[PDB]
Amino acid sequence: PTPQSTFTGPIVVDPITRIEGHLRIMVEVENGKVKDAWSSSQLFRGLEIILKGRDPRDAQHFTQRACGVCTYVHALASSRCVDDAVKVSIPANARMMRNLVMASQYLHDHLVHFYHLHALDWVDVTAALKADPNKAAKLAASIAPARPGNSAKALKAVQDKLKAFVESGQLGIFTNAYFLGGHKAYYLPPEVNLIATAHYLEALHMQVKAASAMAILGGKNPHTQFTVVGGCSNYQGLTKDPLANYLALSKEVCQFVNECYIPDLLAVAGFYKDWGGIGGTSNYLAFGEFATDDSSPSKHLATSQFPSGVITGRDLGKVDNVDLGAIYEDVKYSWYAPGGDGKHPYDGVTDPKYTKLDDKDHYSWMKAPRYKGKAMEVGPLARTFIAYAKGQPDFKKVVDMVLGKLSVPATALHSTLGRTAARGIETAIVCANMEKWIKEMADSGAKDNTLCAKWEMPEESKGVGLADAPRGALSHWIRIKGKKIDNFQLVVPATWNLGPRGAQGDKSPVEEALIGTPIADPKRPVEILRTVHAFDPCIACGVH
Amino acid sequence: AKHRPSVVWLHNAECTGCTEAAIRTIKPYIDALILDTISLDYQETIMAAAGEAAEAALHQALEGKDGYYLVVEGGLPTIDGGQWGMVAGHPMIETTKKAAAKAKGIICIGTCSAYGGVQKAKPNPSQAKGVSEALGVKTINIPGCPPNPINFVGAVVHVLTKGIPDLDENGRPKLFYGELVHDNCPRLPHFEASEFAPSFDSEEAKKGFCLYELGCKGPVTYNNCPKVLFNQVNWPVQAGHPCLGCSEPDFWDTMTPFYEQG
Ligand code: SF4
Ligand code: SF4
Ligand code: FCO
Ligand code: F3S
Ligand SMILES: [O-][O-]
Ligand SMILES: [Fe+2]
Ligand SMILES: [Mg+2]
Ligand SMILES: [Mg+2]
Ligand code: NI
Repeated sequence: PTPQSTFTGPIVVDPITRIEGHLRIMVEVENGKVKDAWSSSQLFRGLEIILKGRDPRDAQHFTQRACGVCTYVHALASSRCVDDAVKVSIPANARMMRNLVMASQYLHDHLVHFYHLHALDWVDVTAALKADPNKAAKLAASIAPARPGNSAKALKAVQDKLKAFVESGQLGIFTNAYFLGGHKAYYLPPEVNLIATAHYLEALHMQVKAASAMAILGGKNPHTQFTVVGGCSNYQGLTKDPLANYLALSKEVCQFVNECYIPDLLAVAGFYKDWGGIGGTSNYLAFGEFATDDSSPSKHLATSQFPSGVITGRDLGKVDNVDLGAIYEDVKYSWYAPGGDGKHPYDGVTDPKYTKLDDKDHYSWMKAPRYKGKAMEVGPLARTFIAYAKGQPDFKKVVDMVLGKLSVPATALHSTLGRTAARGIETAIVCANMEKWIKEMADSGAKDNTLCAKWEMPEESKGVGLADAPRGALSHWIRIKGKKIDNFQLVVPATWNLGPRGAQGDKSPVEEALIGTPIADPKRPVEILRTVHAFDPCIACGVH
Repeated sequence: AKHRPSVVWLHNAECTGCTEAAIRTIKPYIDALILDTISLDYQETIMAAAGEAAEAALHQALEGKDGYYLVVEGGLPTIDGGQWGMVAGHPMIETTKKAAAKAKGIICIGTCSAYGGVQKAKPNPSQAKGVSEALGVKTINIPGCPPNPINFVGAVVHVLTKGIPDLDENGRPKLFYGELVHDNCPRLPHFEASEFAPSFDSEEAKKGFCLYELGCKGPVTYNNCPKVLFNQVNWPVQAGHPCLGCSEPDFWDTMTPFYEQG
């Protein structure tokens, strides 16, 4: 069965590495299982405060620096938010360009997360040295598509590289890894460790290509610079040769997704099938992404090709519409002044007030977003369940492929394994849609290169920008007064998933998901990492 | 087994865009860099160890017999004894001060570590400062939000193989920051002819006219963007958008409003 110690007592993991930003996780363990948890975000910057009084046109440039991992997405949400506030409908070409840059970001972000952030929780890199490269090549032929990168010679070259590195005595990023010397919670055969490690190295190169693709439309990566109120600035991005290069690079990236990412994900999932029984939550939310109509927040919600919705208590038979009026944020268990509970983002308040480390009454810089009083998990798994429940044909097909490959029911996806699988599932789907989306904008751009609409700054208004970023439902909310920012509030996927308890004392999704976590070795609590990383945490996003 | 110079990389008040930028290097790629050239001994974004095991790895590096170079990403939040930014239960300012004391050199990657960056923008609720100000020591600054990996990796390699590069008044290597964005801009002929786009929807904008009237800060920004490009493909002005002046100290406050020159 699943390795589990008899450990009873506290475990603190700070820093949580292989995430963006600064997270401290505290748990109480009893007989080798987590019985209580706290998600404590450890940095505050205060972008909402900084924005007050500024030019609404400036917002997107400040908010994009909420995070450089999910670069672009905040510029997009801010741009959508100001477009809404000034009541401008962006030209079709701008919708297409903005949505393709989001798609390119999914591809880059998800590849890097699986390999460079998450894989080390499941893959013992040093055990790869024990593998026979010939047996590894044979195994690779049996879990993944044929490719020269998986040949015995290629895998041997990787092993030889890793061997020289380890034997140097300078382990670098692998220093003190939880897998050193072996670990009961690490299940993979050496051959699979070697295959995954080879791909990990390949993925470091392939992510450069995914970023290049993104920058053809985005201007640069990280931190794109092509969005403006009313649309986009990048006329060259509508033209033939840039788009052919965009297509070519995207195809290389997608070949890697299909040749390496999904196959490695599925192999990991098969070996760690027990993780389908760990780390589940019950409620899911998405604002949707990849809309055919982004003229308004209402139209975004309704026409998102990755649909919006709300699932409650795992009931896939009842996907509700998103009520943007029902979102609010509590600060009862957060490092903010008293009086700030129950605030809809249009009425948001950001009044920082620190107490002390591990104050169980105030233990995080994140606010606690709630939906009609319920915590909501956001991100690939939420999108995946919502799309699946709605019978979105691409999600139905791919989810069923995964379920049939692993021989597990869809209910097994309410887990850390499912959360991890969903991320791959949607990456395959974005990939399958790239060519169609590119052709649509190429044809549209060739006929008429309108890219930015005229608009007028109102004296007083409000607006909201929605996006489903790689990590989930993102919203930016502005109040304009005297043509300046009177209030600007970010409610971010990380805030939904990793914030602290709400005003009712109710655990956030990551805190709930951590309950029941087995701990095989309290000294090296990789299981905590497996679940936390599966949520793809971004603390700079979460706190801003 | 040739010894590789130890590099300790700290993350303070940052967005991780500078880490992301660094791994876009292609000369060499990041794997070749950390396998062959440096020993990257602490790096929160990608390191295997977490929690106490990670903290121990940091202290091991800091105590390494051969010494180490320090890379700092992010500004330092100093309000309330530095407690608004913490790692492992220690204020970021405390850990950075400790790491810097014995560093062979300090490279600040990004405008945040160099100059204070986005969190230092008015009204600076965390009382964030740049590293040089917070520590009272000279730093090699690789600013931009984020900097080009060409500039960061080139600096690191220069430092390990040649010495400290010549720096300008703001601590930036002249190799990469010696020229104005504007002096190398393909739209310069339009600027000279007073051919400016009045809006992003205008025919002037479609025709690639100069973006100065739309707030371009190229004329006052030191960086190599139009010469080297980003991601081997593009840069902001090529994508039709004005330069924000993101490699300039305190640009959040000196270069705003971004879409004006006022
Ligand atoms: S300089 Fe810019 S990209 Fe780098 S950490 Fe600071 S905000 Fe992020
Ligand atoms: S677009 Fe900017 S950098 Fe280029 S010529 Fe005009 S002002 Fe100078
Ligand atoms: N994806 C992403 Fe970043 C987070 N959490 C945002 O928005
Ligand atoms: S905004 Fe920054 S990246 Fe270059 S073009 Fe201007 S200095
Ligand atoms: O990363 O958000
Ligand atoms: Fe917020
Ligand atoms: Mg819009
Ligand atoms: Mg060790
Ligand atoms: Ni982020």
